Amino acid sequence: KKVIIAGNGPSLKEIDYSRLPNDFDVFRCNQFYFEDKYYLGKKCKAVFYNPSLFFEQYYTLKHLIQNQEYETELIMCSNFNQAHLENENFVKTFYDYFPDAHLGYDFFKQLKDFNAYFKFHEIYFNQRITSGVYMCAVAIALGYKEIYLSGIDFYQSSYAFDTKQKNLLKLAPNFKYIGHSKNTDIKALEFLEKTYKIKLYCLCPNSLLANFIGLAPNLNSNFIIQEKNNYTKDILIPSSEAYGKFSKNIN
Amino acid sequence: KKVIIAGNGPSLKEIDYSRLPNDFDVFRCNQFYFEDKYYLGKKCKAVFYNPSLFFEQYYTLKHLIQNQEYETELIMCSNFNQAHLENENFVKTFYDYFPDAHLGYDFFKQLKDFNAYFKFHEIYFNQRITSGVYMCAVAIALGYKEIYLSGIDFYQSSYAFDTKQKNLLKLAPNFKYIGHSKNTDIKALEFLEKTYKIKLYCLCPNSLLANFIGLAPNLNSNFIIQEKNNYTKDILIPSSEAYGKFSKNIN
Amino acid sequence: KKVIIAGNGPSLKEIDYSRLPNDFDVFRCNQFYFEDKYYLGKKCKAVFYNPSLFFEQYYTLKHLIQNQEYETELIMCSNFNQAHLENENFVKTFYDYFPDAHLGYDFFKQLKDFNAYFKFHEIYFNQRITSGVYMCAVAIALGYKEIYLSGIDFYQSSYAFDTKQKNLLKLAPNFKYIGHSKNTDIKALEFLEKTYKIKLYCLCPNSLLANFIGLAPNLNSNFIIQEKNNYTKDILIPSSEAYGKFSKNIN
Amino acid sequence: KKVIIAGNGPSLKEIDYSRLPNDFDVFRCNQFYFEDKYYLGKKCKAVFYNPSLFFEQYYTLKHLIQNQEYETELIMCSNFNQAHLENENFVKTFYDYFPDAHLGYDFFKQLKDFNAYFKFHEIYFNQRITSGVYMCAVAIALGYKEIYLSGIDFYQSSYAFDTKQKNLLKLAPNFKYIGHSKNTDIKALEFLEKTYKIKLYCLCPNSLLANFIGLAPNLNSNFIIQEKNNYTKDILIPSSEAYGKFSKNIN
Ligand SMILES: Nc1cc[n+]([C@@H]2O[C@H](COP(=O)(O)O)[C@@H](O)[C@H]2O)c(=O)[nH]1
Ligand SMILES: Nc1cc[n+]([C@@H]2O[C@H](COP(=O)(O)O)[C@@H](O)[C@H]2O)c(=O)[nH]1
Ligand SMILES: Nc1cc[n+]([C@@H]2O[C@H](COP(=O)(O)O)[C@@H](O)[C@H]2O)c(=O)[nH]1
Ligand SMILES: Nc1cc[n+]([C@@H]2O[C@H](COP(=O)(O)O)[C@@H](O)[C@H]2O)c(=O)[nH]1
Repeated sequence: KKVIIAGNGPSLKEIDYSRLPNDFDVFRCNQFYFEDKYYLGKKCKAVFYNPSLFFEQYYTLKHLIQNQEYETELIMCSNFNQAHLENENFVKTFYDYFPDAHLGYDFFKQLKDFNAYFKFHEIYFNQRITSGVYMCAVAIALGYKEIYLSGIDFYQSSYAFDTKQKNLLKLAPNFKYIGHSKNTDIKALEFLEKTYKIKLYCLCPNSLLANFIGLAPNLNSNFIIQEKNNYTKDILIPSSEAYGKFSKNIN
Repeated sequence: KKVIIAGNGPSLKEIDYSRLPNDFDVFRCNQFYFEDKYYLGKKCKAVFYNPSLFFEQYYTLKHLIQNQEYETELIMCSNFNQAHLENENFVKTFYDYFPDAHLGYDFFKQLKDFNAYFKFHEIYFNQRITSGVYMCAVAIALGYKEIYLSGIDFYQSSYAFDTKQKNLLKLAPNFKYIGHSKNTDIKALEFLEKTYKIKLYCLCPNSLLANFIGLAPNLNSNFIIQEKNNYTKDILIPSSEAYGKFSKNIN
Repeated sequence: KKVIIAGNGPSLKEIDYSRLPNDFDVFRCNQFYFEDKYYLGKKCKAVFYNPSLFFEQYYTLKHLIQNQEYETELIMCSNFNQAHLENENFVKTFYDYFPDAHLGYDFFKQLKDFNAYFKFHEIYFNQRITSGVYMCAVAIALGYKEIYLSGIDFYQSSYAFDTKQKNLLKLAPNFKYIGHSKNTDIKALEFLEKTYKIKLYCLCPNSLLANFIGLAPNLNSNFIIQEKNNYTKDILIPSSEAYGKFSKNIN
Repeated sequence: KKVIIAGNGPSLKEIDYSRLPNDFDVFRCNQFYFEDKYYLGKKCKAVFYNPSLFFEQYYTLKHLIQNQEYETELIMCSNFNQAHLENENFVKTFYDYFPDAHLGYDFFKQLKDFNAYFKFHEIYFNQRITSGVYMCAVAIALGYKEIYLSGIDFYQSSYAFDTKQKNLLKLAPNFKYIGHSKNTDIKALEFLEKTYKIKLYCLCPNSLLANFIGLAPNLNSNFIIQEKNNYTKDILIPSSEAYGKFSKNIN
């Protein structure tokens, strides 16, 4: 199967749907559910969440599923086995707190040349790839050979939606990373492509991405963009009892 | 083989024995030995004990066996790999302190969808399944396909026996959990049944259980209920030397 | 092959050598090298040492070998994975400090019923088997089916030699355990024999052992008892530099 | 294939190149890159670095490669799993900080008799083999059967180059071990040779090494010694941000 990997930038709303491949899985990440339409459908092969809000994002996802807004087969935490990027006890006990989820590093680390590439740049030059590229890496590790990209805009406004929602702002007041650049993401993608002999495509002709990655081919494809109503557009916050039970794992 | 899983509620004494299956193993738990008759015989396939009194329950079980009151092939601790529910060093060193026993989580965790179901409810909603359901899970993990239930009454008086015995009261003065409900147990059982394609039966027509789980079929079976005399009806307490050697493991 | 397992009691000097089996390996332990003659030859299949003096005993053994007093194929520490009986970092780093040696528990624990038997008696009743029985257990785990016993006297004077030597007394001033008894050793041996279908023999008709274990059969065997001269009859003490490097591992 | 293992002593500059074998890999270590000519070419099968400057040496190596001064297939840290010789968290997290590298002990420890030999001498007699011998051990573990030695001079002036360079002096001011001797290296090499049935050769007829190890045979071989210009002849120092991220791993 093919894969569409979506970041949450403005180009998520500017997909050229006639370039949509035949037979695909969808990878979403982070606040993807804040989208106001189902730009890539309700069905995800995998959804990825950062370690720092994983506890709350997992709780929110269970509501999304139960409420029939999305489904996903896989749930991933985008970790790296780096003490400066994630809580150590969180990673150690992960599978026992979230038994239907996965640590993304289980897959990321299978791409040894890329793990080395990522680590050398992060540790020594403070150049960090974004979640969108992380997802590409995990996809290549899972055996996907053709990867279709959208919503990756290099922070050139910020998101395809308003992320300033009250719960998210309470959890992470900063929503109102400096190691990210377009160059670091572009160079990382080019490395994955050549190193692992896979094909990258761009679904958004008007993204800055299209300056670097060739467009997916026109296939006359159609796609219905289902609207969303009374939907979940903020992260949910667990009870204090929940927090008390998870407190060894957050900091 | 089939399995009879027994909680210790009043319905343990109200089994309809003509509904007893042909060829069965018996699972018992906790203060089962306080029973005044051998409601399900002397022979257990497995006995389960909570982490919090496992040290004393293991010592007591060895007396039960030696004194020929019961036998059991397997000895299980009902743990979950959750820091808020069990002592970490207890679980880490378990097999070296109790080499003929098992951590139940070795089996529980093999039912990944159920481990996820249990964890999500416990951590986020403080809804906890009881030992009776835990035992069903372990049985399904061990390959049992037909499960016959008794002694599960949802705390609607408390036990099929008087648990206010002097040693148990000293160990756990509270015998004179608020996350338990009938709904949480019923919903967990229904989940196991549908998810793992197994069959649940109820041996006690007069239990509240029979409102939800269909009765085991009449088979004209007979069963002798052997009386108990001068039997062990309280937990035994180990010496202070024993405690001193186990003290890293209790709290 | 058969095995002769030797404790260091006075009966080590009272072996009936015409009862010596044809084709045997020898297991020695602890201060065996204090013997004044080669009562069982120079060649050991295995030598066992307690965790508490293992650092010094290992150093001493290397001198014994280099000086051509003994040889041994295997070197074992008699541990149990019990925090009250051995240092935890010693066991954790063992194979990296002593790469040609073995932790005896790697073998002991393969006899699950016996590990359980040992643990229940030690932890709950403070009844501990001696090194002589430990060695029998390790031998059964290694596949030996016929075990010939000597030097096991149940502390009924103390050793086949004078152990009051200056270095050993400095290391362990106490040489001038209360959980040991003849009953605990006899009951443990009887358990191994019946449980693992092996055969125990006694080489010393005049030991208290012969009250309980049948004598090995007369085979007309001969054996030369080589005398010892200018031999190593005290434990050696490592330099302070050595100690400083091992100090995380002793206490 | 054959292997040339090079220490960094003065004899590195006094190789008899007509004795160079046909088909070889090269092992280099530590400050090898300070060499003023490519005495053994630009291409390394493996380069080895001590744990204590590994962070900075790894960063430097990436510059060497990128700048096309050397290449190497393998990157090794020469560790021993000894708390007195390396940082414990460094070794524990190694593969996640340096995913394209190897801990040399993964290979060293496969030579069990030699690991035992090394450990007994280091721990008890403070006799330590040098990196040059460590590399021979790792080569034998990797299946190399014929080993050609150079640059091993036993500190009889110090290096084939001036190591007093400003960054290295800042990192390790001491460059302006007392457990090393020629005897300890010679005895360790003789042990490897006899124990593992491999062949040692010496490429430097004028080294003290040639007193002990027979010369590699004349094969009329030719070799071009490529000069070096504007090359990297000091270790590079990472930013404070880099250090802050690695600080749990250095001390
Ligand atoms: N303005 C944007 C916002 C997000 N993205 C991508 O979408 C991913 C999800 O957004 P976030 O900020 O949650 O990481 C992000 O990691 C980038 O890969 C982007 O490329 N440009
Ligand atoms: N009144 C009762 C008492 C016990 N039970 C069940 O029997 C199990 C053993 O009793 P206990 O309180 O030890 O957990 C308990 O976990 C329940 O599953 C019950 O269902 N109703
Ligand atoms: N008087 C004695 C002395 C030693 N032993 C045995 O020899 C073993 C070695 O002696 P020791 O005290 O070092 O454990 C000891 O563990 C016993 O098994 C004995 O049986 N009777
Ligand atoms: N004067 C010298 C310098 C280095 N060496 C060898 O080269 C190796 C690399 O040098 P160094 O000091 O970095 O360890 C060293 O471990 C020795 O094996 C040597 O043999 N004689």
